[PDB]
Amino acid sequence: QQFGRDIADTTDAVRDPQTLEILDITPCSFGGVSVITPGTNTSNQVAVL
Amino acid sequence: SFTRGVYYPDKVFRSSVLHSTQDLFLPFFSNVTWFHAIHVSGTNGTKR
Ligand SMILES: *[C@@H]1O[C@H](CO)[C@@H](O)[C@H](O)[C@H]1NC(C)=O
Repeated sequence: QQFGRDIADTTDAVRDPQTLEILDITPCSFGGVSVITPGTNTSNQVAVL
Repeated sequence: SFTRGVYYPDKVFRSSVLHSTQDLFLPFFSNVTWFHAIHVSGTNGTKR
């Protein structure tokens, strides 16, 4: 087997074509950016999540 | 042929999952030939 797959038919494991070893693949960290604001009418300091 | 002929259709590893593949397969409980090519029968036998 050249590589691997998961339930959703997406790559989850691959073999180095040169050397025979198994390494799993996961997406690098990503997510949403949420801004915590008390309101422009009240202040301008905010916290980002 | 009761239940044989199942082969890996791709070079992808899967585990703890059921995958449906549409590919040339031997039907389950199919009918396969039974060629012998050496029929040793008779009082002294033969090599048909
Ligand atoms: C391919 O080459 C590398 C270095 O040139 C070597 O370490 C590796 O074992 C080779 N792959 C083989 C022999 O399958």
